[PDB]
Amino acid sequence: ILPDPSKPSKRSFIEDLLFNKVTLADAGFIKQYGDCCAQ
Amino acid sequence: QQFGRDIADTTDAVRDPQTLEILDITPCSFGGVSVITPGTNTSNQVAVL
Ligand SMILES: *[C@@H]1O[C@H](CO)[C@@H](O)[C@H](O)[C@H]1NC(C)=O
Ligand SMILES: *[C@@H]1O[C@H](CO)[C@@H](O)[C@H](O)[C@H]1NC(C)=O
Repeated sequence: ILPDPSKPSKRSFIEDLLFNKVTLADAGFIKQYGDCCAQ
Repeated sequence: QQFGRDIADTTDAVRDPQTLEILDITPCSFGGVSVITPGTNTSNQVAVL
């Protein structure tokens, strides 16, 4: 759970797993505008 | 097919009636005007974002 300097982001293994697990299936609106940008 | 759509029910693609090419539609860039000021009691210069 501690961050490591071997990765560009100041996260850990458990933190990156959380970000890569919660996503959207392109069935909404945030991915079209929020995450990149095309309005 | 002639022109495209998406889940948003907006036109983002079309066929050119002149030549057989596929063109995408992206709306004109826009946004809100935000004015940053330190307060009229201090200065007059402002920053626009
Ligand atoms: C913003 O404009 C620059 C022009 O120098 C371009 O290189 C860049 O790709 C543009 N950013 C976009 C389209 O997100
Ligand atoms: C703010 O405005 C008042 C007048 O309403 C003035 O007396 C004061 O000097 C100004 N500046 C401050 C409170 O730093």
